[PDB]
Amino acid sequence: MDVFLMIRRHKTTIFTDAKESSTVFELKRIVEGILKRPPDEQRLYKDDQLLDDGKTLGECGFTSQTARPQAPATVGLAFRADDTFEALCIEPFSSPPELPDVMK
Amino acid sequence: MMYVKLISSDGHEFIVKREHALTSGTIKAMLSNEVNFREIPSHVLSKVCMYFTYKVRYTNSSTEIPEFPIAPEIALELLMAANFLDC
Amino acid sequence: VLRSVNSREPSQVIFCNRSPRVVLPVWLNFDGEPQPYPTLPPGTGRRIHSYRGHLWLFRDAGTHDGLLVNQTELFVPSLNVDGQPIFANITLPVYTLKERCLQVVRSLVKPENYRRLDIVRSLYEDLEDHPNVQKDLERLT
Ligand SMILES: Cc1ncsc1-c1ccc(CNC(=O)[C@@H]2C[C@@H](O)CN2C(=O)[C@@H](NC(=O)C2COC2)C(C)(C)C)cc1
Repeated sequence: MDVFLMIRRHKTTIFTDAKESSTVFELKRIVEGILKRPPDEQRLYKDDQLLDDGKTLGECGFTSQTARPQAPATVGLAFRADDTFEALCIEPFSSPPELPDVMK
Repeated sequence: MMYVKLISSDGHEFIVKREHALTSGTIKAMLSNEVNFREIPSHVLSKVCMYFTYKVRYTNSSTEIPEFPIAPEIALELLMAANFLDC
Repeated sequence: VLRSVNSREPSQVIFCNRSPRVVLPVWLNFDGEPQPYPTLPPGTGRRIHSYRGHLWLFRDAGTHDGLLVNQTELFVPSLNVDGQPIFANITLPVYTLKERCLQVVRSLVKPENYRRLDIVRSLYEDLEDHPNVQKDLERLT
């Protein structure tokens, strides 16, 4: 089963899919082909939880009926600069304006 | 796999499959691997990207099709983007 | 042009609503006039009696948005084989993002107020030009 994801760091957001049976480490290889940083310089998160390389995406809670094409699930991403890892930082999207009066 | 980068007015960088982004004839013309959108903020362009995924997944499928969700607060700006992007 | 054929051969059909909308079935009579039939709530089914060569289409009962039946615009009952009914699976189309935004905006703004919206004149026309069966019957010709 396919799961549909947004992989997010700072002001970067990757739209992609993967198998429920695929591993965290295999998702880092996907991020490597796009952002050119190797798996050992990546940390992946679900909310505040650091994800383990050998676990499947399904085991970590990304399932086909919660990670949907029209409403994809978020995976946090952090990079290692030099010796140590940065903290997880995901910039929020902009805020919608107030509803115009005719739409209230 | 070939990806492209779509940048919102507030500087958010959305990386999506090239095939997905070609849903828009406007974006095709802007590419021919990065496009800047000076009038589309991130709360709108994120939803645009989600539509591409939805469309590619459900076009030519007999599996029941769910409704594409759009919150009231973003509907007007999203309409304007869809009209510019012809999608 | 588009009208039911007066065959008089019965054909039993299941209208199956697999959309989240309230569905209005429309039969095109022998002069091509659209005749509305009772509505179907979301997810429900009805076993109905129609005829071979008769023509049907399906809309959202509240807004008249277009819906598909067995993946296409029109449904024509055929011969029942083994006394079994014909299934008419009614579903949402994949709407363009523009048409889906128009639907949502139409559901929030009364028609008198479309002109107060801060948009180009062409989008005001697009809103006012709401879905309608007659328009589509002309198109499909
Ligand atoms: C209960 C229900 N819910 C959603 S639709 C529906 C419903 C309710 C009642 C019916 C009864 N069947 C009909 O009216 C069929 C459908 C369509 O083929 C036209 N029709 C006819 O019986 C029509 N008759 C004919 O064509 C006879 C002349 O040769 C057969 C008349 C409306 C002219 C009487 C069909 C569907």
